[PDB]
Amino acid sequence: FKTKGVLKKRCRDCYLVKRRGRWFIYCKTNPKHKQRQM
Amino acid sequence: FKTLLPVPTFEDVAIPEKPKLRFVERVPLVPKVRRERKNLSDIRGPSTEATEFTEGRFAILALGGGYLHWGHFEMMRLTINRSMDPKNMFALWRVPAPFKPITRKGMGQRMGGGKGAIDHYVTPVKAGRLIVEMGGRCEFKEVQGFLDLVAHKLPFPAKAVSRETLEKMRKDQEERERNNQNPWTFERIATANMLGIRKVLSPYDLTHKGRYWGKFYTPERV
Amino acid sequence: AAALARLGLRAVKQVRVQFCPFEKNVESTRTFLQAVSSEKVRCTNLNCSVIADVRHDGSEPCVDVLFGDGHRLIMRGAHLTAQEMLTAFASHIQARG
Amino acid sequence: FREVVEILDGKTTIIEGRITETPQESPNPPNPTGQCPICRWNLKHKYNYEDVLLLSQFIRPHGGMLPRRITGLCQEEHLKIEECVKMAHRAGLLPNHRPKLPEGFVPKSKPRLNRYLTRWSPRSVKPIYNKGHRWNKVRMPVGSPLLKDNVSYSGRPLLLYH
Amino acid sequence: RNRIPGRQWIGKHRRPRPVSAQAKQNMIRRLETEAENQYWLSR
Amino acid sequence: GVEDYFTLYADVPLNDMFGYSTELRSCTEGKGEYTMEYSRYQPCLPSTQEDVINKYLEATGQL
Amino acid sequence: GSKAVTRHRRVMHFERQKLMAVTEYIPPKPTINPRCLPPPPTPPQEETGLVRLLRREIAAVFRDNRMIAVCQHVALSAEDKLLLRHQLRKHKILMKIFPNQVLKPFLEESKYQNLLPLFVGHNLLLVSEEPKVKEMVRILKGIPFLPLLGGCIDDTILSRQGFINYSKL
Amino acid sequence: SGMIRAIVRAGQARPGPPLGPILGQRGVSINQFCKEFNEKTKDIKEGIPLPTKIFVKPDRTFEIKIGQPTVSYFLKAAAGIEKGARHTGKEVAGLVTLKHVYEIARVKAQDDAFALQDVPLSSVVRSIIGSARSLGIRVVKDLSSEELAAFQKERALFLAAQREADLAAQAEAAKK
Amino acid sequence: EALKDPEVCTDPFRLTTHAMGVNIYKEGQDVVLKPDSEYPEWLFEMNVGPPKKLEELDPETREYWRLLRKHNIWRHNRLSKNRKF
RNA sequence: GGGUUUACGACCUCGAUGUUGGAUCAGGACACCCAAAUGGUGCAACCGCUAUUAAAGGUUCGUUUGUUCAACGAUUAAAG
Ligand SMILES: [Mg+2]
Ligand SMILES: [Mg+2]
Ligand SMILES: [Mg+2]
Ligand SMILES: [Mg+2]
Ligand SMILES: [Mg+2]
Ligand SMILES: [Mg+2]
Ligand SMILES: [Mg+2]
Ligand SMILES: [Mg+2]
Ligand SMILES: [Mg+2]
Ligand SMILES: [Mg+2]
Ligand SMILES: [Mg+2]
Ligand SMILES: [Mg+2]
Ligand SMILES: [Mg+2]
Ligand SMILES: [Zn+2]
Ligand SMILES: [Zn+2]
Repeated sequence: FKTKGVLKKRCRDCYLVKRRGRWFIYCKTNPKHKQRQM
Repeated sequence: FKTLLPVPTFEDVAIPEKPKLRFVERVPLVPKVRRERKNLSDIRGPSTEATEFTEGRFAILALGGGYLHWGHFEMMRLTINRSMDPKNMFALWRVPAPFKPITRKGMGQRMGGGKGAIDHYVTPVKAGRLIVEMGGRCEFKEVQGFLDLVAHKLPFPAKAVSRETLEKMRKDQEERERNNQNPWTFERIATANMLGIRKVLSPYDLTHKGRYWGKFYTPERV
Repeated sequence: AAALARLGLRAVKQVRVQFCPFEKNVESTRTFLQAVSSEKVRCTNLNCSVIADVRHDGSEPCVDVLFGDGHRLIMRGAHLTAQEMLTAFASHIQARG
Repeated sequence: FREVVEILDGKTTIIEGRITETPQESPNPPNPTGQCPICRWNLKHKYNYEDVLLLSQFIRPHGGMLPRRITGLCQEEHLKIEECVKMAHRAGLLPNHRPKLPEGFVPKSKPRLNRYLTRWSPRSVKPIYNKGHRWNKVRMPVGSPLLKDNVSYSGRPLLLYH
Repeated sequence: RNRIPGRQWIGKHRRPRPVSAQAKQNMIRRLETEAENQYWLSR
Repeated sequence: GVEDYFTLYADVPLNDMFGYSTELRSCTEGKGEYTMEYSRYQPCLPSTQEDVINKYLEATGQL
Repeated sequence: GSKAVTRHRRVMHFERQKLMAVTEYIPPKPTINPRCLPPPPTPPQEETGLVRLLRREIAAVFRDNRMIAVCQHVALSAEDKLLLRHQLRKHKILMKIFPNQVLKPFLEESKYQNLLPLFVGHNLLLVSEEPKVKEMVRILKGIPFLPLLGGCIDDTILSRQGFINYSKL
Repeated sequence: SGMIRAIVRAGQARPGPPLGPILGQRGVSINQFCKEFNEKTKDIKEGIPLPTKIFVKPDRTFEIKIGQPTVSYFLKAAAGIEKGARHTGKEVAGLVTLKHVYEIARVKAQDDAFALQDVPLSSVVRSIIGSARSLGIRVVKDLSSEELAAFQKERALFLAAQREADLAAQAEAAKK
Repeated sequence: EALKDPEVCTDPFRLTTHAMGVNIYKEGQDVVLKPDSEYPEWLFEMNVGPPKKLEELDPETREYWRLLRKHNIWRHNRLSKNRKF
């Protein structure tokens, strides 16, 4: 996971979900694309 | 199913020679030997010159005031020259080379003793001024997408606009300032000297109409 | 059709869709028929038999899926959505297959 | 209303669709000229989290929201109704709109805290430990900001943050 | 925890005290009075 | 190559060819083998040139 | 004693803040929200060259040839599609595909309104002069999941059984 | 396994890459495939490339479908130029005629694509013209008595000077 | 592993007389040129130069819409050059 | 965004706010060294690198220098 202030997709498989009061860019193909809005 | 819409074709747009950005000097060929004062009038207030398009179609409009130096010039030059198309796009500067000197002092020096030494040069830019103006046979979405990076990296807030976008935003501003509901406006109050508010206001507020405060420019204030 | 392509439809024997083209509730039926007769479903398994029965006075569309687990899934889809039929068929063949 | 009936008869599954009778709209609307349902029934800026009879017209039996393309509401009122449904569910209204789980209804838990006019989710907010001073105060939000245009018979604005 | 640097209403970082509806209504009333005055002082 | 065994010819500098026997078989699960021989010279890369110059300077003491 | 232009937003005087709050912009809000208001009159659409060409092509098809069969366009591989193209060109019967948005209004305006429930999903119009349905039925029998929906043979709308009877005739 | 596209010479089908590892990963033998290809193309002039499609079944069996030789090769042969032009449109590579284009269309129509597609020879002629203009070869209507050689001498001088300039630029880049 | 060696044996004459690339089998039999008295008119009734333009085609045929669709594809491709995915 | 070094101004004390290092005592903050739960790795395992949450408990013994620092010896789960 990478904590960032501005999230953005890196491939066409990353999906943005609203969880725990924050935004999460989750990617199943490349797990290194996991982003979390701080 | 979807109806085919025609594509915008450009043929009267002649791409001139050397479409990329030129090199600018950190210090001009004739450096100012006499140190000058740091006037803030070159930043305060709206821009008077270079507010319209000359030959290009897109531009980087600065919605604020500040200074631009050789570092920012090199950043913009490299980014534009590496992300532009020299076969279908050309760029041009709207700001001159840095000429205003800035004085600095070394650490450990007490106050006073005289003026500092000329360290670098900057270019004063007011709000409402264009910085880089580009043209060619290209669309607006790609130039906007690739110029938003430069607009963000610029010190003052900036936007990648065009003729149509500037006209649209100016029409929106006029519409808002003419259909505003409250009868009390900053311009009217400052001109009539209502409530003796001239004691708090500035003589430049009579012209700024409460839209320009220092170096910041809020376009949503009528 | 991508769902049935990636679900591994090798474990089915026969799929027949019996319908009447001159009815007023055949949209989902023909959608399901095309989704199960797509090229990807065919390339997933070649031993399966896809049959499309066309009538004129049946007035009752139906889908019969016989697969080698001794199983016969019969879906009388006359008002169900094509997507609902597809997901139900997929869940059933994934649970028993 | 459409229902999916499944029958298990000797390794043979029968899935069928059954259409039942659904109640229709009332015959006389107060403002038949409006295009939106609420905007034509003149309930705009009138409903609230307390009005359960109005919110219960379009919700799935499992508390789910109904799609806009099938409902027909304008976008703003649809968002407002979604907020109101969330607030009612959190407050504890609509008791008959929860999924039946005979295995999970047995292990009772700590009693449900009585709440109302809640904005966020009960399991996604962290408590304020600093709480701020008077000039910089961490205000506690209550109610949805989308309902700030409701008619105020008292005339005072609705405190969206306290 | 939250310390106001310097004095409360002098330094570069002052108090963030906002404007209230009371002050807004007072200023609007004063503006209406001044508009009436500047009208009566026209003819 | 012949069949399931490709023979790759390449030109690798000797200064970087060290420690290759412990990497080739490690990435090929021990089924790979290599043979090399001195072939020619060529101008050195700037990074390695600066590195060997700094090495000579630290060997001779003075920078 | 701060400068006239600074970077820290230059926090204003209290009277200036009150003045700004008073002179804030107020947008015009109408009485009735025009969104769910009864919509304005219709801005009628114009016909384009593409839809005109489509109408002319459909008219020429339905006027010139005799056999107009309607089948369900099955999503098959392009190689098999071209193979079926070749096997149809052997008998000199062609295939066409028209969008529903242009085919439904033409059919409901013309005398072929009895084909509306046939053009719901994917559609394929087999066009033939001097109709010979025997070879068509034979070449469609070789593919199991490609069923003949219906069509008209000299202004005679028939179903699959009607086509089978016409072929056996 | 599936379909594999390849372009190998007539009789020069060696079991090495870039053909070896593909069928090796697929499962089928490489030497057997080379023997089949050589015995099937033994009558073909060794040296010309022709496209082939290898259909590999899950049981490690393979079938071969060979098409007509490469249209680029056909055009290069009809023009008499070994390697096509670099700057297409800016320079002229060869010179062909509509007669040669029609001949190439006639000899290439008997292939899988133009057999599945019931297209007349006009479509194939247009495709050949497109491929020729992509290669950079000009297609004159009917001019072949000596103009071919008149352009050939100039093209030879041009390519000789081009090779000299390429060697000079390479030496300059090596010295800089 | 290269191309065919036989290429323009007698370039000034043989290329003009007939085409040599028509023979694929090892048995060398080149076809005669078959002069204009054999080839039909559609061979010469086609464009052998630069293609036409959308500003030259008439918006009542099909090739006009073909070229318009091609130009729309080109426009979408030019606009999609800032893909961050 | 913080006010941890230097400097900047001299606002509080020059009818006194006694100034560095050590001994004892520690309190608090987390911008976490260990111990705890995890994500990603060009993470194969042991060793590693970064990110998140977490402060109830610890963070050594010696030579030299007055030394804070600094180098070295031996360890620890670590010598913030
Ligand atoms: Mg910026
Ligand atoms: Mg202060
Ligand atoms: Mg203070
Ligand atoms: Mg002052
Ligand atoms: Mg301090
Ligand atoms: Mg200072
Ligand atoms: Mg004091
Ligand atoms: Mg003192
Ligand atoms: Mg005292
Ligand atoms: Mg302590
Ligand atoms: Mg922390
Ligand atoms: Mg740890
Ligand atoms: Mg501690
Ligand atoms: Zn991703
Ligand atoms: Zn509405």
